[PDB]
Amino acid sequence: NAGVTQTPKFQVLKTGQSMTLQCAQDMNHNSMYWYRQDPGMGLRLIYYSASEGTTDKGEVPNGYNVSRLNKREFSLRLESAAPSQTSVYFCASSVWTGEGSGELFFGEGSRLTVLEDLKNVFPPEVAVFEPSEAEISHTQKATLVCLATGFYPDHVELSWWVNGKEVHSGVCTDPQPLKEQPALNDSRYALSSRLRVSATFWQNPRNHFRCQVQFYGLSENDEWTQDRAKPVTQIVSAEAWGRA
Amino acid sequence: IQRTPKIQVYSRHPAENGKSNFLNCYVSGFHPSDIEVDLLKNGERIEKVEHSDLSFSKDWSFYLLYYTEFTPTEKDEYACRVNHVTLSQPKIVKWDR
Amino acid sequence: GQNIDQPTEMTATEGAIVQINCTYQTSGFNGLFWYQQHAGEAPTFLSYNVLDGLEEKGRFSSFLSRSKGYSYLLLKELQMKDSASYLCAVKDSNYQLIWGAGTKLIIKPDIQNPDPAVYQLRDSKSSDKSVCLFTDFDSQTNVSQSKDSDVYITDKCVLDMRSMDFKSNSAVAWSNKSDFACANAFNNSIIPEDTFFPSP
Amino acid sequence: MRTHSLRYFRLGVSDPIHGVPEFISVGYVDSHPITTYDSVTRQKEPRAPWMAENLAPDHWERYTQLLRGWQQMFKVELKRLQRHYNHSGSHTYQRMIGCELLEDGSTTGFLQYAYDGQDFLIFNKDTLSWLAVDNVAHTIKQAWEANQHELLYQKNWLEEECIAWLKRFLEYGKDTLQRTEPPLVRVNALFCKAHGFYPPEIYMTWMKNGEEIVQEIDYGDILPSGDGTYQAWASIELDPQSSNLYSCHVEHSGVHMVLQV
Ligand SMILES: *Cc1cccc(C(=O)O)c1O
Repeated sequence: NAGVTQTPKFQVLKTGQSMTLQCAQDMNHNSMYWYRQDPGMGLRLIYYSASEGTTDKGEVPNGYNVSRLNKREFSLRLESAAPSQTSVYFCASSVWTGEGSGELFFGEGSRLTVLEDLKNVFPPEVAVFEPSEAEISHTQKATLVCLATGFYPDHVELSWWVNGKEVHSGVCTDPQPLKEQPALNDSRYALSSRLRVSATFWQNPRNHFRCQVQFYGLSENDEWTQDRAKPVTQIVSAEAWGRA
Repeated sequence: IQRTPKIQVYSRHPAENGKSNFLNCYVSGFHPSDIEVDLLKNGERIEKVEHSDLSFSKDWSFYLLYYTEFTPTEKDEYACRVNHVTLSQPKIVKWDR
Repeated sequence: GQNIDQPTEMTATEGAIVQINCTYQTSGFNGLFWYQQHAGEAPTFLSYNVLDGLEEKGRFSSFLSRSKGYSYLLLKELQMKDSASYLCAVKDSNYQLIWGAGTKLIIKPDIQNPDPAVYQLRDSKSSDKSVCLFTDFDSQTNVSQSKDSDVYITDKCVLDMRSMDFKSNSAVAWSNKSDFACANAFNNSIIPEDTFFPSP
Repeated sequence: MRTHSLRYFRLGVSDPIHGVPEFISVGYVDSHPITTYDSVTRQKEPRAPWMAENLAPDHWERYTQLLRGWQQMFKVELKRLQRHYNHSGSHTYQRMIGCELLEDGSTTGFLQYAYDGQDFLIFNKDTLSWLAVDNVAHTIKQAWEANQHELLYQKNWLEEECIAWLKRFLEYGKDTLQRTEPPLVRVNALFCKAHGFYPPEIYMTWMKNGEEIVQEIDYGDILPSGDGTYQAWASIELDPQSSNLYSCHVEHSGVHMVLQV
């Protein structure tokens, strides 16, 4: 009962590299679709599959292919990735197609970034900044800030962990990253998040706070030739303890 | 409920001996759709015989036109032979002029 | 068909009502869909119209006029969780979907007791950055981008302390320059006159 | 214009004889086939040259995909019907959808299904409901009526889309569809015979002494002659014990004809 499952969530590619996105649906649907979503325009269909055993081009098939492997699976292939294929890809399915009022069911999306060279790829630096004493005395609340900075591409997941458990209450993370150098096309990114708690919670010396950032970057097979460390997929974090 | 074919045999134009024409066999009203149709000349099967694609009626039955070019004479006898699941033996309808 | 149009962005206040418009010009019409898509998430089906009129579903209604080639999505009693993009899509004569570019809906929280202040956060021993938090301002306040290439300012973000049924706006500014002070971090913004700046 | 219609048919067969397609779909404008698809070709193709000449390859490519999908759906529905009827052997499933644009400008729309060539489900686009003829159909009725949007969708298709398609195809085929070939009529029991006419709609009858005698008249079928035109006849038996004036009356495309015998 998982609905539409597509992988991977994130992928960085070098121009010319090949890539397959997977999609499966467990809803016994007959129709499946691959879309790309880009800023400033509506979803564009790449290829679709009206039924098991047939597929056809959508609006933007060039650079792609598909395989309806079986009733459940519809894979999308980028044989030779190009920078223009930097996009967010969505798998979707419907019970039938061209049949009445049936809606689409979407996968979680796959963010692809295609680069001429991987020299631009950096993990974030992650730092945590403890609450202002002035805030604490003025409001009886305490805001921690986490900064994730210098990363590229924008393939990150930031979370807060309190006493070893992820939390969402009291958390606000920027919905979009800041370009550290707005006028550059390849600018590295920054992301801020806050976690606000009661002063009494902050003032318990055994409460533990961690900001964690999952970065999606290179894998073993990606070639690395720079002097700096290979920017592999990795978790970068920083922490703070409460203080009395 | 299976419906037996109505079978009608007729020339395209009013027949005149020695004048080229078309012999038609219109088979209609039948269900289900599988059916076999031959045109006969003097009791034997004509080989160059055309037919329209299976056609659909609003009452869910089917129809077909079978035809062949022919020059009628006074001696030659023509017919349509049809078999269908509703028919025990093939049904022959002769061309009546 | 050939095109579909909807506003790029709309901003309304918590508790209020908003109407998101969608117009379309198509070769034929087989239905109009609205989808919701939270930032970084999958679109999800919201509504379908195909004959003329208004249809209600909870706090959302959707309207269609086929002759005007027009639909709206009506959201009542706005909550913060309604912040999302809303996508309009029309099925044409050949049952192909044509997708609008989407409307980003931004919701201003209702800030009960505004207490605007700029605080300096504690330095981290692992970072050369100084960090300033502009917080607790009312939602009419807009946070401007930095005018200094070595100062970074993020936009306002609404956090919900649910346990206390308490929401608040904040923006973050940081820099590693000697120049940088919280007293001047947000100088390029129009901030409330009564903004609290505690002494350093 | 005269009355015109657009109709699309589907046929599914559950256990077909070797080589014979399990699925066939044909569209018509009036009596003219315009499109065809089946499970053997797996291609949707024009059946009239005025369809081929006005619809680009991308039209046929797209409807080829759709029909491949609709083929599969028809198989699934038939399988469910034959399961619930508890029937063995080969059975048939049929759909007909269509609309008419009447001479006076009014429209009709219809959608129905059949199992083994008998009415199964009939759509009412005004009350937005399905008429079920038995309890297998009744089960499907409940499922199909469960989402109102489905019903609304077909109403819209039938009343707007179908009529729009019909008007488009009428213009494409106007040299064929809107022409008139008047009948040649002769008398030859008295037989009145007409041939060479188009459209196929014709009304022939016999009157005796200026009065019509409907149930003493034998009405022949309107039949294709094979060259695009049609033929038909009507007969009546002679009373040899009384003198009577017999006349054949023929109406065709706004023209009346009388042949006095
Ligand atoms: C090709 C076509 C167009 C519209 C509708 C149908 C149908 O079968 O209902 C078909 O076949």
